[PDB]
Amino acid sequence: MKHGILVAYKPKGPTSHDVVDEVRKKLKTRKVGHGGTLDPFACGVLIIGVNQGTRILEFYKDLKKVYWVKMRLGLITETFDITGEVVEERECNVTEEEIREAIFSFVGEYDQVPPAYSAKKYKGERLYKLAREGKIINLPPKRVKIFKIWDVNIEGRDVSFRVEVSPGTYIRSLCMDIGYKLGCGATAVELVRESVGPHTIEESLNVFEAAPEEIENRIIPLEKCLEWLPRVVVHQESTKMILNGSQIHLEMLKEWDGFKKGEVVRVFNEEGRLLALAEAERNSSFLETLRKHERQRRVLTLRKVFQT
Ligand SMILES: [Mg+2]
Repeated sequence: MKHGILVAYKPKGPTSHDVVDEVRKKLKTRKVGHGGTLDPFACGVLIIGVNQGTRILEFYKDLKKVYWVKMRLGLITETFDITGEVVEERECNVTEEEIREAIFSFVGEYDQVPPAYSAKKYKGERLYKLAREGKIINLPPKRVKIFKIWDVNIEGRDVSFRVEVSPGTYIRSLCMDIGYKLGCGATAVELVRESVGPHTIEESLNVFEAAPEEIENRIIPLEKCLEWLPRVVVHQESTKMILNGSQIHLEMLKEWDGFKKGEVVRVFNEEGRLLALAEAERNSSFLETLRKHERQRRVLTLRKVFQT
């Protein structure tokens, strides 16, 4: 039984659940999951958890995401994307300097709301305006972070660029907001998630067109997951008691990696096996002080044990 993370590529068309169903179908395993959905009209990286590997999906959903988008100026649909019913089409005639100025104006954080806008009375603009101001109660705004925007390319009414954003941010919403800044609305016509954390689309695999062996042989084992995050290794001998309960104490450790208090670290054994994930009860620099003193207290508190 393999345990790990699978870097899948979702083609434009199918839903994220469809991808999980395909993987589930070919692997014939016991557990398959996903983290951080991708709209049907978009394509790109979709993290897939397999068996015990699903237990660490939350960490992947926290990673940053990088998208490459293409929006049409002067077009407004119901869903804010081409697959949406055209509800309005204004006229745009702004300069490339006005566009760029608007685009790069969103770098930072701004509280956005889900894509609404209807063609009905008291539901088009005005509603969008109020929601945005945090005045509508059924549409609470969310605080998002637009880390950086680059590779902007203005070709007529259509413009494209790349953005590194925090999870939970709607790319469709970002376009529309930019579209209103210019004063003529905008709609997403193309969307590709190029990366999630260090996992890239070039690295991804199309499970739909992949043979079972391919998919299986392509999972990243737990030992290789969560590459970032400090790693501490405990003497082999402590493998069993850790796999059961048992917190980790000073004398049980063999190799640090440097960590702060509340930080989370990966617990390996001498054989290279990932035993668990734990939270640091102490600093790290303070360990030398716990030693030098016959004091051997708890140093790491068990968070997730991988009883594989
Ligand atoms: Mg689901």
